[PDB]
Amino acid sequence: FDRTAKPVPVITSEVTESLEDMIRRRIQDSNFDDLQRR
Amino acid sequence: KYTTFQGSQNFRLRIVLATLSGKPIKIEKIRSGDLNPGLKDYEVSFLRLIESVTNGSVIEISYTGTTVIYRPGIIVGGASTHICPSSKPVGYFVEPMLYLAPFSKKKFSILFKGITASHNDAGIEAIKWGLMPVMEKFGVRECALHTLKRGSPPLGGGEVHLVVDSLIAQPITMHEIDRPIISSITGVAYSTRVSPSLVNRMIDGAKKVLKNLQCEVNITADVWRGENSGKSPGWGITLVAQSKQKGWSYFAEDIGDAGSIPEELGEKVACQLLEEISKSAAVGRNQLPLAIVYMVIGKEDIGRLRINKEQIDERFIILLRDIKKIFNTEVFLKPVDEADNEDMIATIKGIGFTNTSKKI
Amino acid sequence: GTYRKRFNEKARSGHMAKLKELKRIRNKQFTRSKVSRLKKKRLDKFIEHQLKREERKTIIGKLQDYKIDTSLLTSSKRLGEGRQTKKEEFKEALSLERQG
Amino acid sequence: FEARQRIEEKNKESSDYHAKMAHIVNTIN
Amino acid sequence: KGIVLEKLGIESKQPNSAIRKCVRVQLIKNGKKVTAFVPNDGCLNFVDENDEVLLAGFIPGVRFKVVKVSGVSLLALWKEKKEKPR
Amino acid sequence: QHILKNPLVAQGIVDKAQIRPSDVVLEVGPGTGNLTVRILEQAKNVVAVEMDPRMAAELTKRVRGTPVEKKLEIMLGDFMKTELPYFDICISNTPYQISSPLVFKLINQPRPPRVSILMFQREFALRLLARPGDSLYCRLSANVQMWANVTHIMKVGKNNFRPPPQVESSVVRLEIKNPRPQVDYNEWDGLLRIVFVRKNRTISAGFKSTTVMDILEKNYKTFLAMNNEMVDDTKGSMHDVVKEKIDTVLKETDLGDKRAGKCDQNDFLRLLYAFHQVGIHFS
Amino acid sequence: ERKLHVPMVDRTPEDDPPPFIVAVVGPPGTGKTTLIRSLVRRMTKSTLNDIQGPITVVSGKHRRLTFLECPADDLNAMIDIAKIADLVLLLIDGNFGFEMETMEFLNIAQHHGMPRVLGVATHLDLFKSQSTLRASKKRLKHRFWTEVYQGAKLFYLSGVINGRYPDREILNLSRFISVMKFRPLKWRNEHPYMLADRFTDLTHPELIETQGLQIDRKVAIYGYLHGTPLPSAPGTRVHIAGVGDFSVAQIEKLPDPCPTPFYQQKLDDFEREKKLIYAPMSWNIGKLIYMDNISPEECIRRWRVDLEKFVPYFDTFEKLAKKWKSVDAIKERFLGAREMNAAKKEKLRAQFEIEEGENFKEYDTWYELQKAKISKQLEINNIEYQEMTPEQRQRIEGFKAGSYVRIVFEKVPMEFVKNFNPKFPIVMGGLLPTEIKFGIVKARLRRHRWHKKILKTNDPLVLSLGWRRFQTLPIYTTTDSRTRTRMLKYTPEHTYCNAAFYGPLCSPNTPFCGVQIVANSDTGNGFRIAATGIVEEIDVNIEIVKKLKLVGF
RNA sequence: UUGUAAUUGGAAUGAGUACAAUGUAAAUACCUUAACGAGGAACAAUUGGAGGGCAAGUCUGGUGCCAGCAGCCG
RNA sequence: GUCGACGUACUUCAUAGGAUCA
Ligand SMILES: Nc1nc2c(ncn2[C@@H]2O[C@H](COP(=O)(O)OP(=O)(O)OP(=O)(O)O)[C@@H](O)[C@H]2O)c(=O)[nH]1
Ligand SMILES: [Mg+2]
Ligand SMILES: [Mg+2]
Repeated sequence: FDRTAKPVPVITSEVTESLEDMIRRRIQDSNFDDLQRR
Repeated sequence: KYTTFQGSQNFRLRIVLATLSGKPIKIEKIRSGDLNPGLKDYEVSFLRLIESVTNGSVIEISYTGTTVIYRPGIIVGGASTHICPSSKPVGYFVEPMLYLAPFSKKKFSILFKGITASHNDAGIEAIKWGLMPVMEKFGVRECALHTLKRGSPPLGGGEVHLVVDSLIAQPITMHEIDRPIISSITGVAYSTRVSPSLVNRMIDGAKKVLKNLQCEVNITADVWRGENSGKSPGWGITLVAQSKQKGWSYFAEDIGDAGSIPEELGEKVACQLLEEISKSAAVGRNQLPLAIVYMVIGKEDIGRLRINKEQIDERFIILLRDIKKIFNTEVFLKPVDEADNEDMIATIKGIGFTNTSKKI
Repeated sequence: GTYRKRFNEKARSGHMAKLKELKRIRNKQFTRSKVSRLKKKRLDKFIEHQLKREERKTIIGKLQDYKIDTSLLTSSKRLGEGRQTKKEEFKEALSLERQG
Repeated sequence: FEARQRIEEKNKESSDYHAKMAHIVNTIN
Repeated sequence: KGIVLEKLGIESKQPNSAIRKCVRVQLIKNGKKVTAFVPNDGCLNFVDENDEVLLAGFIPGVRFKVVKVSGVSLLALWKEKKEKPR
Repeated sequence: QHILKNPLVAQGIVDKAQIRPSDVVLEVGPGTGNLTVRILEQAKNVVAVEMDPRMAAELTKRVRGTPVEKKLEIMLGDFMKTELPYFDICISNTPYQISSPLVFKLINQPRPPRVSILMFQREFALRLLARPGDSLYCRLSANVQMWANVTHIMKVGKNNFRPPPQVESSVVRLEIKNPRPQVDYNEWDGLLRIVFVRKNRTISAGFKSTTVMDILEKNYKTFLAMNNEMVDDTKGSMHDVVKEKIDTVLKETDLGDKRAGKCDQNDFLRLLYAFHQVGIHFS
Repeated sequence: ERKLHVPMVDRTPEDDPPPFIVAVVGPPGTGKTTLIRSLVRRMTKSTLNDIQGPITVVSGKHRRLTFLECPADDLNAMIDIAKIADLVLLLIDGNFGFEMETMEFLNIAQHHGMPRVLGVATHLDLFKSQSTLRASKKRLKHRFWTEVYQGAKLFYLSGVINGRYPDREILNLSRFISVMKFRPLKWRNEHPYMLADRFTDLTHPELIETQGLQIDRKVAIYGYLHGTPLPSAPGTRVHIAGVGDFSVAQIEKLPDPCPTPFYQQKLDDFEREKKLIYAPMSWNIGKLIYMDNISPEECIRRWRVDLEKFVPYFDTFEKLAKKWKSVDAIKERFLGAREMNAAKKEKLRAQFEIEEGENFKEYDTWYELQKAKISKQLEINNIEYQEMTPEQRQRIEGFKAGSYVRIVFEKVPMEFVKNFNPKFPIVMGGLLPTEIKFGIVKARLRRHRWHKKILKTNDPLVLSLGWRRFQTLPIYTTTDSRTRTRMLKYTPEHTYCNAAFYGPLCSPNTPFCGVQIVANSDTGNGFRIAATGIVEEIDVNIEIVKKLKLVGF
């Protein structure tokens, strides 16, 4: 049977691993896209 | 009903030849008298590999494991991953896949994991610079063996990706009735989890033996370190003598054990390379079985290959008998007209084999 | 039309003979495959190159027979200058004194 | 679970087809 | 004359597309490979790999159209007035 | 600055480099990194020399979080000034201003690369590729051909570069010769310099210059000094003997009346050997 | 341009080719038999009162013909003659005109590889007006041209006198056959086949009585081989059309029973150095390698371990090191890298040939280049076969075409021996490995244009793949814009549709035809060729799917 | 007062068949002509081009119900 | 050898201007 909409994503261990590796990579070089005072 | 064989001798060849021919076979009395009878762990793994790349095949292993019934199906190929047991290296499993890959419905894309070198089986370089070059001569235009990670014994940990993009109806008819002229000597001296000095010393040793020759010598130094270097220290050398005129290559390989002098290994492989050349006419002994099998499965024409008498050994005779048992083909040998050497021409009529699995 | 290619020249050899004779009389005033030609050209070039290589090897050997260092010799880069400063004169004097 | 597998599966089929169309059209012209 | 190597647009999803009507043909006279049109996908069924095809002048870049296959006119086949001899 | 945008030529350059999977590649003038990513795809590891820190940072950002990230290494500095690591292949799209030094540096590396794919402007590449007797045959051609072999890969036009430059470009292959031929670089270059001041004149006329006579006489005196033979050192002591020596060698070699632009490698080697025989050392 | 074609290989032997099979096919009562008798008389000057089964006759100095009268009322025969006949003499009743059987055979021949076709119109003496006779000839000829080709030769026979046709036309027909040449067809040049000339049961009658007639029999079949050479070793799988698949128990060659005059002259020529009709139904290492009794180690020592160990056996390192202290004895293999100048030049010329000879080493057209490569390989085959001895040659290539052979089959059904009619031909065909396998066949199929009714899914259909005829249940499908394989209820009226069925596998590109009715009782008046197609793929499984809709409110 | 007829009435005729005669060296054919020869006049004119419309059908894309491709397949 | 020059055969980029109306 065809599906009409995207399924709700599941947070499996691999997804969490990839996300935390992403965060560690970003923070290693201090690559933060944060608001800067004008 | 079944063509019956005896013993574990030529286990891979008999299974492969059955698959190409489509003829069901039975292999019985496999290590009956041994304390541990039946198939080894790696033998079963090879059968698992055969099942992955084919569809419709039926394999029965007897309760005691000393008899195998193999009813081959069509070769289909595809993408798959195979874990090679530590008992055998990847080369043990890659070598038979070369025979079946070019005649498959879909491209072979197999990732072999395990030990990447051994003292008795084909190394990574032996396939890359020693066997696929023979395949290219037979019409397999594009084929590659990528070395993602090296794994030396005993812990291994290596990874190699076999891709055979060429799909062909059958090998081209071979016509090689001369002794190729060797133009240059190349080679690869690799090491893992060790200092670079070993690879340099191995290259030093090989250069000492080969210096008197009259062709250029250039041996690559491929020192692997880090995450891709595997789990155990290891180092080996592969020397290839290349004949650029017709694209023929003769190779000798070996690896070093702990405590062995790197220079001695380099000298030994260099000496072995010269021994292979003196014994070879058109192809080396280790490349000979692949050449003969490909000739057998060519178009229904007479292919000629020059072979030195030194190549006609016990291994050659048993190979021909297995081919005759499965294919009913007979290799006709005639002496060459020349007198300087005692070479002979092996004339093989192809069986008219064709790759019917491929879709049009 | 006189000397055009014929379908079977061998079958009319005598005819061909006449043509040759005619040419020899007509063009007497002047006389008084791709692969094959290219192969001859490359063979000639190859033999010439190999002879040049052997000559070069012999000359380089004889050069090793006659070899020295080049630190003290004045480079030919000085050909354009034609006049030297007192710094250069002092440097030359010091170098010559070191030579003795 | 099956819904996620189908969408992931259909994604690869579409991506390969679009890439495999692109190669063919490039060759012809 | 030419030899049909492969039908490039056999797999294209949109029916009767311009791509679907192209066939990759090898010119027998010189061996150069060229692309040729077929009148419609219905005719594309008749054309298969390794038949001799007679090409004539006509997706830009395709300058040839098939007029005969195996010595029989495609229009004759398309109109169900002849059978392709094999 | 001029930046290439044609992908076909970049693919061709990387392919014709013929990078073995066990090759370490020196990539000069990284720029954005269109070549660098592909070189990383098929190389053991890449060492890059970048002058602009901003461009190096952008390249690092591009390669971050990719399987080839550990392979890349970036050196910051001026390529000529830096002391470089061992590399098997050179692939450069560096600014043409350092074209000539680069080449010779590659020639004089302790272990020269087996192959290099270099882009130059059309005139410079043609002068590199020039053969004896050609119009553009020059000192560069003779010197490089003695130390290497240069072949033409492709012609890169103006339209490929944005903004368009005023000069057309070409990719050539440089293959340093191993083993290095055994001739002193200084003496080879000195002879060529003396003879190539005007390449379409007679070589004798090349040696007629008074400053050339002065240099050769000083060299002769120094040579006599090194051999422990006593030499007067006056300005015009040895002018007449050196003139006679030059005349005799030029006559016997039969090269006095041959234009430098029409003389090949062996002719200059013969002249060098003759001058060494009679006792004149150039550099 | 019209000279250019697809390069192919012709497997006809260079020496002693087999006779050409001439099938006289036509509706009942058209004059097939009287044609054969008239033709045979012209070439051999003797009249055959009765003809049954194949008849081999000498037609020239070095040419022979095998005449076979196809049973007019059988469709199964018409299929298998069509797969082997080199020439087809198509009989048409001029007064009546075309009939369905004539059209049915042509369509079978067109789909299975069109052979040479000669139209022969008879009964023209029945016409009463010369004008209407010419009109019928013109209409008959043009209709015939559409099927076969434009300008096809069509012979006209007026009346039968003494059971023979007029002499003049038979002379014209006889010459036309003589100068004829035959195309290379893909199927016939890839498989070995043979039309049985005579049939013999070798079963010992004692076994017939002790066990009874029901016992399976051993049979010997004699005839000329055609197509590719048949392997000499027994155990080859062959399919006898209308019987089943058997294995060659024994095979052995016999003297040619109808030698051509050129062959007898040549044979008698050898005798110096030291019949026109045949209608029966009417220590050398090479040897040591193939002595299995002698162990391989025993063999090696007489004229002077396993492939698991890829690395070849080598001598000890110290012994090798001493052996290779000097590089001599292999200097020949490696490149070299006032009178002596010539010696240098000869060396350099040799070096040049090795380095660049391959690059440099013409035919006008690419077609001629391919035909050059094919002809060169056939030349190399002939040279080698001449070199090997006759016993060795038969061992290597097998029994080449033209050989008169005896083939013995075991476990043959008794019904074949009992219900044996010499009129029906017995066609044996070799089978390639793929023919043995059974599985799902994916094909492109379309309803035949002249067939009245469309075909239905899971509706029995008699398919003719290769040498074999069999009934299956196909499922007609569609691509759904190359997304899924959707079951169709019926074939499209006027276009192709993918079809899947279970049966013996065969190589792709193999054309086939399908029929629904083969019995004469159910023939009726409509066209019996129901489907045509080409097999696209062979597989063990298929994923046909059908639309199922759920209905609610 | 326009269009459509597997509606309908009885008159005309040759394509074809054919006594015959003419034709021709003998024939075929033409020109003549007894007797047959018409409603689907099935005694069944062709070759190209343009434009539609239809579905509980199929594919692709997305500022919802739409658009494109197309549709012998429901 | 993705070599140079020439010969031959093709591809491609440069089209809008005036007047009225909103
Ligand atoms: N008048 C006339 N009779 C013919 C002609 N050809 C055949 N016949 C007759 O047709 C009858 C059958 O001839 P056959 O030779 O038996 O034809 P067939 O092919 O053998 O027929 P079957 O064996 O029954 O299948 C014979 O009586 C012949 O005289 C012809 O041109 N004219
Ligand atoms: Mg009959
Ligand atoms: Mg008329």
